[PDB]
Order: sequence, then C-alpha cells, then structure tokens
Amino acid sequence: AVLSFHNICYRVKEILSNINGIMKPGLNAILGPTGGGKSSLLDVLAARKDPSGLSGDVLINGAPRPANFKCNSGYVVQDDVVMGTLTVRENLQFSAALRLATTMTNHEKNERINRVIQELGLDKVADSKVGTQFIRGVSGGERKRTSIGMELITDPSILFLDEPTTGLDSSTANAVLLLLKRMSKQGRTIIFSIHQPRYSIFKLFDSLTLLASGRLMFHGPAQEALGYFESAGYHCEAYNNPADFFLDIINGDLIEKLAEIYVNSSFYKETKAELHQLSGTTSFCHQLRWVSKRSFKNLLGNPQASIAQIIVTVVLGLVIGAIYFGLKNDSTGIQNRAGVLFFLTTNQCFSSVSAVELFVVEKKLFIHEYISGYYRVSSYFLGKLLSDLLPMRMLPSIIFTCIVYFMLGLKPKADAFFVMMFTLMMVAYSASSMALAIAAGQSVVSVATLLMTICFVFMMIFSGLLVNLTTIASWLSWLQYFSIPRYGFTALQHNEFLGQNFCPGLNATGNNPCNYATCTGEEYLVKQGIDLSPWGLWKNHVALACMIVIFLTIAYLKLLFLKKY
Amino acid sequence: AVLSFHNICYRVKEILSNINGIMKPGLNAILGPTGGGKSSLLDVLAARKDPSGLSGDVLINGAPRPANFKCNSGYVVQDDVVMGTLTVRENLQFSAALRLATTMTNHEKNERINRVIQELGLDKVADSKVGTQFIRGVSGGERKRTSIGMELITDPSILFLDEPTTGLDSSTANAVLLLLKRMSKQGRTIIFSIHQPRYSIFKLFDSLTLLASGRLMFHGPAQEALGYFESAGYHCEAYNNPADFFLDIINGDLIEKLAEIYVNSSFYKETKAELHQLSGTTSFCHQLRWVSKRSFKNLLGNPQASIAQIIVTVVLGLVIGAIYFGLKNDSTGIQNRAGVLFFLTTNQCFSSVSAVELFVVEKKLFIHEYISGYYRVSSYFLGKLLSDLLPMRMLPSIIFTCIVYFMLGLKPKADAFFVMMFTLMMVAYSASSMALAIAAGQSVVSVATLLMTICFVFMMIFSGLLVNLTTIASWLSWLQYFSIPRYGFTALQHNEFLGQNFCPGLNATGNNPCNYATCTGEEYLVKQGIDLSPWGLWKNHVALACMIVIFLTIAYLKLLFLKKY
Repeated sequence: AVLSFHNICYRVKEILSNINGIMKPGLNAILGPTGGGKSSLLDVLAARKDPSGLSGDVLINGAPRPANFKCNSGYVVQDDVVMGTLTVRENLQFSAALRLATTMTNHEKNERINRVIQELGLDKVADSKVGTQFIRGVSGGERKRTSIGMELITDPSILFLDEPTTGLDSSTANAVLLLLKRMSKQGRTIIFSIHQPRYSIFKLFDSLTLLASGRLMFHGPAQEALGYFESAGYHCEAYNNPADFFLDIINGDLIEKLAEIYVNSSFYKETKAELHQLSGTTSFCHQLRWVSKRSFKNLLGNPQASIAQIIVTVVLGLVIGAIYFGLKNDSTGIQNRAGVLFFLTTNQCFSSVSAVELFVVEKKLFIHEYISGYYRVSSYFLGKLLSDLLPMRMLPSIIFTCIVYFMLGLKPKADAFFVMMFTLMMVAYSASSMALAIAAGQSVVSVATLLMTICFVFMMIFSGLLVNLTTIASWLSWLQYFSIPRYGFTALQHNEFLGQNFCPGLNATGNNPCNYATCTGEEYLVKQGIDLSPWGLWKNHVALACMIVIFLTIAYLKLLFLKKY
Repeated sequence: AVLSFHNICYRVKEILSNINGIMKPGLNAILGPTGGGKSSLLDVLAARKDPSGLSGDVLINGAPRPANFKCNSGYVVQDDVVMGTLTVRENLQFSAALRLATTMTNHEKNERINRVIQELGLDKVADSKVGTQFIRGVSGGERKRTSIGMELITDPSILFLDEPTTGLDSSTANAVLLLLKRMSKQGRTIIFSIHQPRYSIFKLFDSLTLLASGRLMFHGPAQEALGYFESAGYHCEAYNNPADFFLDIINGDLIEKLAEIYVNSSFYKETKAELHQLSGTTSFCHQLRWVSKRSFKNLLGNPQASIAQIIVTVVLGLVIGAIYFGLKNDSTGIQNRAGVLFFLTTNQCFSSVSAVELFVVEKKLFIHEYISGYYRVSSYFLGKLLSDLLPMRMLPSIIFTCIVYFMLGLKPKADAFFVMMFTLMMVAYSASSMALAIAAGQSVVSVATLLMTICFVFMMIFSGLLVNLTTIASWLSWLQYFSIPRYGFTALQHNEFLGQNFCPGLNATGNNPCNYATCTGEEYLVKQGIDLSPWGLWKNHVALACMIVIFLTIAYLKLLFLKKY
C-alpha cells in the first residue's frame, strides 16, 4: 500500500501550495505548526475534504484513488467519537456489524473482534463501559485504543490517524505510538499528524513529512530529517529536541526562502523520479436495526433525562387527575371540563425540548460514521427517531392516559381510551418533531426562548380556549392552523362532548331574553366552532400527521445538507 | 521578595507530600506531570486553596504569610477570564479602579495604565476589543498579555502565573516568556507552572522546582537541574530535550526510590540550612458602580440576546393589541377580556430563561475576582442584577405597555397605565428571579424542561383562569400561592374590572331559573374569588415582592456558598 500525491494545490485562500511525496508502507508522519497544512494535508490524503478544490493527483499503488476509499481506509479522528455509554466489545460489535459484510457470519465476526481485542491489548477492559470523562470506566489511552480498534475491523490496508497523542499523558502517548509500530509490522501503512512531538517518539517514524503555512518543508525518512537541516547551514544545539527544533527553524527563531531549499534538494528529485514513474454495502433494515439497538443501549446508559420525564409525567398525571376528579355532571361543569382537556392535550409541552439535541449531541460521530460508509442518512435518521419515539414519546402518553383514567371513569368504552391515547401521542410527537426541526443549532438561552415563544403564541394565544378564535379578524385568525394543541384540543373535545347532556332533567332551553341557557355538548361544539361529523375527529389527526411529516422532513434535510467535510 | 515554604503536606488523599524550597526573586518555575503537584503547589503557594488541610509553613521574606496576601500578590489564572467584550484599556481601567485605592486620582491611575500598556507592548491593540475566540479583535498572545496586565496594576511584589503557555502558538509562548524575563528584571519575582516546556524556554528560569505525584523531585537552579540527574546515574542522550527528559525519567521510561535521591542530595541540606535560618479596601458604592458599568458595556458588546427579547416583545405587543383591539363593551366580553389580561400578565414568560446564566457564564471570573479582592459578594450581586434589571426586565415591560395602550384606550386615567406597568415589571422580574434561584447548575435540556414544567404547573394549571380555583380540594388549592402569574392576573383584574358595567342599558339582573345574568365587574371579582378593597390590588404586589426577596436571597446564598478555592 503506497499512497502517493503530486502538486496538490488545495484552495478554499490557497491554504496548501504545491505538495508531493510518497507514503511508504511504514509509520509515516506529518509534522508542523497547527495553522499549516498539518491537519489539511491529512484530510486531503483521506477523503475528509471537499474534492472540488483539490487540483492534484492522489494515487494508491500506481492507480488513482477510488471513490470506494473511505470504506477501505480508516480515519481515527482526533476528538474521540466513540460511544461513552457502551462497552468496548459492543462498540466493536457495532462497527463490525456495519462495516463487515452481512455475507459472513457472527461466529467469524466475533473472532475478528476478539482478535482485534487481543491485538490492541484491551482484554482487561474489554467489557468495561467506555467513558468520555462523563462516566468513568476506562482510561483515556484505552479510549483512544477503542477508537483505533473501531477502524480496524474492516481490515484497512492503509490507516489514517489525526493527532493520536493530544490530550493524553506522555506515558499513554508513548504506549499508543508503540502500539502503532507494533501493528505497523504487518505492512499496514499508518499516516498521521502530530502536535508537538518529542525525541522519544521520533525513532518510530518510517518516513516523515513536514508542512508549514501551506508550503512543504521536508518529506523524507527521519534518519536524514535532521541531516537535511544540518546540510542547510543550521546547527542542532547540544541536548536540544530535534522535533521542536524543526519548529524553532520555521518560527523565525523568510518562509519563502526556507521552502525553496527543499525544492532544490536531493529528495525532491529522487521523489519526483519515482513519482513520474508512478504517474506514467449493507441492507437498509440491517443499518436501521443496528442504529436503533445502539441508541437503545445508549438510552439505558444515560437514563437521567428519561426517568425525569417519566417522573414529571406521573406527577402531572396525578395532579390533573386529582383536579379532574372533582368534575361531575354538575353545574360547575363545561368551562372547567374544557380546561382539563387542554391540560390533557398540552401535558407534554415540557418534554418537547428533550428532543432538541437528538442529532446535535452526536453530530461529530454522525459525520464521521456517514462519510466512513457505515449507514445512509435516511437510515441513521429513521433508526434514531425510532429510538426516541418508543421510550420518550409514546411511553409517557401511555402512562399519562393510564394514570388519568385510573383516577376517573367518564365514558366506559375502551375506545375513548384509544382515541385519547392516540391523540396525546400525535400531539406529543408533533411538538417534539417541531422542536427537532425549528431548533437545532442554537444556545441554551435561545433554544428555551424559542420554545417558550412558540409555547406562548401557538399554544396559549392561538390554540383557542381563552380567546374565542371566531372573533379575531381574518388576518390573525389564520395563525390557528399552525398551532399544535388546537388540533389535540379539538380532537379531545370531539371525543368528550358527544351525546352527553350534562344536565340531568334541567333543560331550560328557550330562555331568549336571558343568556346562555345551553348545556349539551352538541350545542357546545357549534359554539366552539368545530365539526360534529366523524371527519371532524380525524381532521385534526391528519393535520397533525401533516405537521409531523413536514417537520421531520425539515429535520431530515438539515441532516442531508450538512457540511460533512 | 523571597517566598519560602517548609514541609507542606497538603491533604484533601494526601495529594502533596512533604515539600520545601525557596522561591528566589527571579523567574522560578514549577514542572512535572499534570496529575502531580504542579498545579496544586502553585495554589498552595498562592492562597487559591483550602487553608485547613495545609499542614505547612509558607513564608515571605522571613515573616509568615499575611491574610492580606491575594490583594498584594497576583495570580494570572490559566483559562483567560478577561472580558471578551471590552477593550484592553477598559479592562485595565476596571482593574485599576477596583484594585488601586480611591485615595489616588484618575490622572495617576491612567498614567499607571498606559505605563503597563507601554511596558507589556499592547499599544497597537490598546483599544481593540479583546476576544475569547468569540469576537475577534486581538490575538491569543495579546489576550494573555491583557490577563498578565490586569494583575500588574496593583504593583505586586510577587507574581503567580498558572501555565502561561498552554493553548498558544510556540512563537507567542516564547514571546510571553521573554516578556516575563523582561518584567522580572525589576526584582518582581515570578512563579509559574508549565505544561510540557522545551529547551528553548529553559535558560530563562532563575530557579526550578519539579513535582511528581505529590513528591518533590528537584528544587534548585536550572544550571544544575541537569547536573543533579547527571549525578544520579542517568545520562542525557544526544540531541535530547532535557525538560522532556525530566518527564522521561519519572514515567518509568519506583518513584519512592527516585524521590529519596533528592532527600539525600546536596541542595536538600543547603536549602534546609537557609530555611531553618528563615524559620528561626474600596467603598461599596464604588464597587457597585464599576461592576454595573462593566456589565452595561458587556451588554452593549453582546446585544444579541437582548434585542431578540425586544423584538419578541414588540411582536407580542402588536399581536396581543390586535387581538385586544377587537374587544369592546359588548356581549362577546368578559370571558375573552379575562384572557387578554392573562396574556398581558404572562407576556414575559419567554424572557425568564434569559437570566438563567447571569452568574453562571462568568463564574470562573467571579471566583477569581472575589478571592483576588476586587469586590464583595453582595456588591458583585447587586451590581450585576442592577445591570440585568434595567435593559432586560424593566425596559420590555415599558415598551410592551406602550405598545398595548397605543392600540387601545379603555380607561383614560394615566394611573391604570402606571399600575399595569408596575404589575408587569413585578411579574417579569419575579419570574426571572425564580429562574435565577431555581435553575443555575443544569444542562440545556434540564433548564428548559424545568422552566417549562414550572410554566405548566404554576402558570397554566394553578394560576387559575381556565380551572376555577375555588373548586379544587384544599390540599391542592394551596399551590396557587406559589404561582407568579396568579398575582399579576389578580392585580390586573382589580385594575380593569372596577366600576364598569359592560352592559349599556341591558341589566337583566334577577333571572333566577336561568343561568349567569351578571355582567358587571364588581359581581365578577367575587365570582373569581378576589377582593374588592384597595388592599386587594396591592396584596398581589407585596406577595410578588416577597417572592422576589426570597428568590434573590437564594440566588445570593448560592453565590456566597460557592467553593471559591
């Protein structure tokens, strides 16, 4: 596996100049200051970057680079994206099930997993929970070892890291670079950038590249990496770090005069002499079923924002049941009976912000797993919102309805239960999908100010219970069609107020000089301005379903049109 | 200025062992691994740490350390706490006005400021806005120079840094350590820790301490810092970093056998021979007036969460005015007239979360400025909540009331305006102080879930407008006394529904077999269950004032009982 590249003048203003070199099958490194091309040449050498502004020729083993390159390579990204709620073995089982083909068997796949575990030396922590400095089960070094082990299951013939030392102890950094030299002895070429190395980890490198501010300063083996600058008139001082001295040369202790010495060097010509000789998946159900399993296990790992929602739903169910237990077929009736229906509708207004972060907390993981070819965007999307839907959208409406009707008995049908439970599910899931679509990239004040403004306007003002909607002039009355709880309130009124008279032998209908001698619900739905046909019960459900589809399409398009490079 | 210390066995489990040394007036450094006492001995040498578990003797110039030590020293903390919305000169003017005494003059103080500016070399950025990688006006190095310059106005005879290199470019790090050696030539002793130094910045150090895992490994000058380990049998390898080699010795390439070589060394005895010879504000109005000025200028620097609140308040004022413009003295009256009063009361429900972060975003700055003796806790508290109160609590109620009554005319008094404006101010400031007290240390889901649960329960359920409160049994009706908008709703009903009959020549009072032949507000307040005396208007204001005082006392005690060490 010989990765090669030639004159890659990457421009987005010209962040890389003309650059060429050959990545021999060893422990190739890329050094330099942070603002240079140390992290950009690595993304150019992987895909990891907009291929439009390349203007170069990256080439593997003589042939140019395929589009099927991120599926056969491996990019261990810098910030550890590994799941800090799963164990090591069920991180690697996940990556095995989504990177290895389904044609092979679970027996062979688990042999591959424990082969990688015994290779990387993870066996004493092969069932502890990985941590992210959130819940402590592993070290930092074994966490980095898991991030390396995930991109080894596919057996990559060419492996990319991205600063595999930063944020670590020097003992763990020396141990992980010794791990890379151990795993590099199978011919597996390893290419990485490093921030501020030391002379301990410098004999490890088979070849060495060095970029500064977009220019190439050196590309050759480390045994004459010092000899180049010792040929250019500089002197390595006594007991001085050479890798740090490479930076002390290029910080001014100009760079246009320092770059050209490599242009007229000997390794420029020897590199170009070989370089011109070189130049002349998985089924959808499987990805859905594994993403949903991973998110279920993550939700069991962090059940703190979910049992909080279950606790508040039980407390709200008990409170609204106790308030509604004091409502009978009496004179103190319909005006508070229409208040408890609004409470039943908007009982899940608090839980809408719990799904504001569903594709935001793991987006550095989503971008990496998508462009490494694990799953599709639609598959990740459906597998994630099939994992928030069951225990955080459908379950609290189940337990809220079974707590409300435990403190009750109003229409014994066992179908008013089902249509109420479906209405609460539709209202809760519609408001939660609105919080997915409308609020994604915002702060801690802005998300809650936004979701309380569209709790003011579209739940208290326009979902008309305390201003009658057929008095507003017809340029502000149209905003009642955008409000979630008006549909749920209408669908619960149409289920509550059908047939019952609420006045046991006290009609008094016909008191014309008086006011409001009307008590039945059939002459209350027309006063509220809502339908009486059975289409008037399901018009609200089809409107909420249209809102769910539109908000989930906005939440899907915000995932599809994400800069994944 | 000779800082000295002897046998400081700090324990919180015994994170420091017995430790002694002498900080000569130079450029003393403290090295080692991160988990050792590199950052803990520095906090022990400053105050910066619980003085209970010290068990040692820190001593300056022969005399023991005064309690007036943080006011005369200077601690440049690691994470830059400098304000990223003010300029350099008005950071230093702030620190001058709160650290230099009020007995001297502004003329001399500004001479001190531009003396420090011309000394540290900040003059070409002496009026640019400091940034925090938020709004870019300075570099990182000039930002660190501002953090150094703030703790130089008091003219400290002994200056503490805390890793003044990490997160910087190596050019800026070498320039800032050359700045420390430049400013150290006036006898100003400088004591710092460093994470991973290089041999470029090693000749600078006058003396050098080195801790590892709580034990002292070396304390002496840097010219024999290598000679100690070259006397202990180790060999410094060719072209190898000595400062990194100090870590390569102590990472195992045990430590109980490596520590005792310094115990039987020559510098142990020579240090102990001198060590045993050694051992044998500002007015409250000024601090309030400068903290409030700093927070006003910070609010002008980031007017993005405030003009958002002003924009939403104008839009809500226009919407509620347009809905209320369709309400007359007609039959479609009191039931929606009691809905628009609830909208007027809870129009600032969205802005309550905008003050959830007021002492949370700057708490690393507050802890440092308190224990460096800038201000009192009560002074910072009052100066900060006098700066959120005017443009984010009082101003939107002003413009909401002047937008609502611009689209109106209901009781021309110019006193209903004032009592409505005061009621909206009290409700808004009470809900915002509740969001200060109840939610401080929480996440992005938890803050909004909490402030929407106590928007469900204490604003829609129990602030009774859509369930009549005098039907609930008297074990859940008591929760109406904890709700903010019930008081504002009662205080606006008592101002709206006094005297007016709402029925122009259509009384019909006395229709006993019929239902609800009552139209006047005086027989509507008794139906709502609220008072008619003028005490019934101000009982709600004194209850809201009690809530403001209790929630602000909780927000003050959470600032007082904060671990400031």
